[PDB]
Parts: sequence; structure tokens; C-alpha cells
Amino acid sequence: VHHDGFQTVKATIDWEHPMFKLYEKAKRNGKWNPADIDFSQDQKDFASLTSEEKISALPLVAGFSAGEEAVTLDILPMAHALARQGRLEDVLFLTTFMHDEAKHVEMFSRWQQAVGIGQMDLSVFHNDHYKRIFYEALPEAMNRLYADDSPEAVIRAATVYNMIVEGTLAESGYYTFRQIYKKAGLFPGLLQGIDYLNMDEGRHIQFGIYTIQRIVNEDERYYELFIRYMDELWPHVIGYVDYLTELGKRQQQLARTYALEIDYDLLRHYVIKQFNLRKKQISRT
Amino acid sequence: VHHDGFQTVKATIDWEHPMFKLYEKAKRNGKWNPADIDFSQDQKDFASLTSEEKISALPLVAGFSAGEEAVTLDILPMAHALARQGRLEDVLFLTTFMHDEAKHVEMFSRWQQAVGIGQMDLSVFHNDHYKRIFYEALPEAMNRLYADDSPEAVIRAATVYNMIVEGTLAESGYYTFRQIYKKAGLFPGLLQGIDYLNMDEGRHIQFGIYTIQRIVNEDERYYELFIRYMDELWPHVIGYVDYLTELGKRQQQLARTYALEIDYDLLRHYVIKQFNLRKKQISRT
Ligand SMILES: CCCCCCCCCCCCCCCC(=O)O
Ligand SMILES: CCCCCCCCCCCCCCCC(=O)O
Ligand SMILES: [Fe+3]
Ligand SMILES: [Fe+3]
Ligand SMILES: [Fe+3]
Ligand SMILES: [Fe+3]
Ligand SMILES: [Mn+3]
Ligand SMILES: [Mn+3]
Repeated sequence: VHHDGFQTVKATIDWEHPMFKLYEKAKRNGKWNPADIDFSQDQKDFASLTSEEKISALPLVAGFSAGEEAVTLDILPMAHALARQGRLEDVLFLTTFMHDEAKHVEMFSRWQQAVGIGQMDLSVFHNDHYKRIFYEALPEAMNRLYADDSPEAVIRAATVYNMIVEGTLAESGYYTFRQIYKKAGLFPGLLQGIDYLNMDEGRHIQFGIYTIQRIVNEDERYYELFIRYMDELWPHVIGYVDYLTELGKRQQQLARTYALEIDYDLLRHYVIKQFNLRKKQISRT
Repeated sequence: VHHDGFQTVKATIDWEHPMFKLYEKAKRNGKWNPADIDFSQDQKDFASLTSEEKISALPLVAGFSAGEEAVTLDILPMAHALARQGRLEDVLFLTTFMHDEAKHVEMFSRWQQAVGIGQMDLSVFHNDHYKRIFYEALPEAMNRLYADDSPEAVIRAATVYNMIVEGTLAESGYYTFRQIYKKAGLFPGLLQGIDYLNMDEGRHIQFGIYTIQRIVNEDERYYELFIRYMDELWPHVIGYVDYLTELGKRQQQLARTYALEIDYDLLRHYVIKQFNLRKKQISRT
């Protein structure tokens, strides 16, 4: 359907818009290129491992690789809906968001290829709770926006994508990676990538907070909606976290070898702390 | 609707895919930031001009500013459709395409603001032919892809966007800018931006060629469709070019002042040469 006019011909960009400022920061802090990461030491580390130790790291990489790919495809409807509402500054920022996610997909796929498991199908480490979030609830909530861009729909979309998938699972995943392999001195390439990813992610979560708050600010009843949608998803979050935990406890050999006391109680409490923390970044009033 | 699996969990990125290679080049050659361009000399140039000379440059800037904004919003459906067909490498590349266009919007809006015409509504320089292409035919052809992603639809979308708007109008616009203000020694900032834009644009046109050719390669009858859609739009292309030409001929004062012999016959023939050239980049066989 037609354009009825253009903001940068009638006027200019709104230079003070928060999403314009986030867009500017994204350009400044988003220069990194996964193609420049040296994975040669990672390949050696990985080949040095025994079959049992090799397996230990694959579940987390499988969750991240699919997750990056899901959110690369699934952010498009949000960019469309805000574009249709004429929110030009949001759209400019969302171009950096999508390009960040493309690079994240690229990074993990390069690591898989370099250590020699590209040919392996890592879908085996996706349980029913993971599928419910990433194969189903995420794409349902985003695609909805094509036909329903009400405040309710936009809140639910940002909640699932930015507050749960990024704000709870991704963040806890980054913490988990450092706690385990950074201590072990393993996989320097991959951890360089995790550091870059974790930096991009801060802007992604800030877009979600901004999006949810600006809708809550019009009607403080949407706040209840936010909390409700957070709680609906919690069972699948913790059901994926318990499942990974259980794989971790059964496959002890990497941890013994590298003298890592892998505190799964602490990882679990970090996930719980992330979830409650995101809730607190939205003010009812 | 659900994801039924993920390519970078089952396998890897297709590293040899042409769109993966274009994506890599885009990251390498796409570091430029419109926020780093120094427009201070442009502001002085523009204030130095008389009212008559000031006006001379505004029509081309109005066409570009709206055009950048249209294609930023209107590329989203192409990214969606190729994503739904599972063409991951195309999508990765299209994230760079969208981000390039965001920066193009940004660049012209910064120039308008810096020279002191942000508050002016430049819609006056969009005639009926321009509106037909940018306010109507472009968004119709792209949005169609949400409900119709047939080869016919995808060809028509790439033809209008990449071969006509970018491959014919944008390219001729870049040539026109250099021919006029680069000679005059005017607007150094803006011409730095035009150089960066013209570089990005090469990748954008290459995506269109690739997209159209890969569909022609399955069925050489789609070739006729391509040519037909090119010809349907030509009248509006030349009707916008004649209209700009006529504004240019009526408002002679910038050209006299700077000893520019502005050959509108040559600019017209460059537009015609662009259009025929794009046709030739698609092989029937
Ligand atoms: C043993 C403690 C378990 C910790 C939880 C691990 C979470 C795995 C993360 C998989 C999803 C990644 C989401 C990426 C989203 C994005 O790129 O914005
Ligand atoms: C006097 C000769 C006239 C020459 C033709 C001028 C064309 C003006 C261009 C306006 C549309 C710009 C399209 C931008 C598309 C993109 O950024 O990919
Ligand atoms: Fe993210
Ligand atoms: Fe369960
Ligand atoms: Fe372009
Ligand atoms: Fe006419
Ligand atoms: Mn990511
Ligand atoms: Mn452009």
C-alpha cells in the first residue's frame, strides 16, 4: 500500500529520538567482523579432547546456533510493523539489530566448521521446552505483527524476543560460557566471539525495554500483560535449563580433566536472577 | 508459523554461495559512517548562494531523500520472502543492504539539516511520474511478496527496486551530482557521501541481477517478463527526468555563476544508457 509522504523530505530525522541515539551507538560499537576471528587454537583444543569431553560443549553451541538463526528471521515482522506506524528512527536502529544477528549466526557457524563438526546435526540437543520457545512461541509472536500490531501484540513480541530469549536465555548462556571454558583456558576464538555478542546484546535488550515501557506509559494496565507473558514462558525456560543441567551432570569428564567445579546451582540461580531483573527494568508507572 | 529446523544446527552456512560472498564484501567495504562527514564547508557554500542558486540543487536532493526512505521501508518484504524460502545466505546479505539504506537516509537528512533546509518541505519537487514510481509502484511490487512469492512476483520486485530505482535512477543521479557540483567545487561533504552511496549501490544492483538471473535460469520465458516490466516503467522514468530537466533549464543562475555548461542532453542519454545497460546484464539463456 502507498506511501502518503516521507519524513526526511517533509522534515528531518528526529535527532534526539532514543532509538536514533541507540542506532548511532550501534554503528560506533558494531564494527567487529566474525571473519577476522582466529579459530586455529580452537580447532586444536577441540581435537585434543576425548569423545566424552568433545560432547560436553555441544549442547550450548546447539542452543545458541539455532537461537541466532531464529531471531535473525524472526525480527523482520517487528521492523515491518514499526515501519508501518511510521517510526523511522526505530527502523534505522533495527537495521543494526538484524545485521548484528546475521553476524552472530555467522560466528557460531564458523566455529562449528573450524573445529570439525559442521557435518554434525546438533538438533539432538533441542528438547521439547527449547522447541516450544524457539521453533514455536517466538515465530508465532513475531509473525502475528503482520496482521495485528496492537499494543498487546507488540508487548508480547518484545517480551518473548528481547526479555526472555535475549534478556534471560542468551545472557545466561554468555555467563555459562565464561564460567566454564574461560576458566579452562579453552576455545579463545569462540570466547572472543561471545564477548562481541554480549556487547551487541545490550543494545537489543535496550530496544525491548524501550518498546515495552513506551506502551506501558500510555496505559499502566499493559504492565500486567508484560508480567503475565513473562510468567507464561518461565516453565519452558527452566525446563530447558534443567535439561542442559542434567546433560552436564551426566557428562562429567571435561570438568574433571580441567579442574572446573561447575556449580549448576549457581548457573540456575543466574537464570532466575536474569528473569527477575528483566521484570524490574519495566516500571508500572 | 513454526520453524521446522535450522540450517546452522543441521549443517553450516553455504560458504561458497554468491550472496554469502557479497555479504562478506559488504562487511569489508561498508564501514563508513555518515556521522563522520564534515558538512561545515557545505553550510558555507549553501549560505553563499543566492535564492535562485539555492533552489537549483533542491530537486535532486528531494528525489534522493524520499527515494532512500522508500527503499529502506520497502526492502523488508523481500527479506521476508527469501527468509520463508529458507535462503539464509540471501537474508544475511540483505541485512547489509537494509543497513546501507538506513545510512543513506541519514546522510541526506544530515546534509539538509546542516545547510539549513531541514524545516523546508521538499515534496514540491515530486511530480506525478515520481509519485507513480516511489509512492505507488515500488511499495505495491514489494508488499505483494507477503502474499505472493512466485517467480513472477520476485522478478517484478527486483526489477522495479534494483534495476529501475537503483540501477537506472539512482546511478544517473550520482552521475548528475558529480557533473554539476563536483565541477563547481561545491558541497564537498555531500559529494563524499555520494561516493560512499555509489559504492554501496554496486552490491545492491548485483543482488538484483543475481535474483533475476537465477529465476530466468529455470525458465527462459521469465526473461520476457523482465523486459516487459522494464518497459512498463520507462515512461515514468523519463517523465521524471524531463521534469527535472525542465526545472534545470528554467533556473539557470547557479550554472552561469559557476561556468558549468550543464549538458541536459548528455544527462538524458546517460539515463537511457543506464536503462539499456541493465537490460543487458540479464541473459535470456
Ligand atoms: C547450565 C546453565 C544453562 C544456561 C542457559 C543456556 C542458554 C542457551 C542460549 C540459547 C539461545 C540463544 C539466544 C540468542 C538470541 C540473540 O542472539 O539475541
Ligand atoms: C538531469 C538528469 C536527471 C537524472 C536523474 C535523477 C534521479 C534522482 C534519483 C532519485 C531516486 C534515488 C533512489 C535511491 C535508491 C537506493 O538508495 O538504492
Ligand atoms: Fe540479540
Ligand atoms: Fe519437562
Ligand atoms: Fe540501494
Ligand atoms: Fe507527463
Ligand atoms: Mn544474537
Ligand atoms: Mn541508497
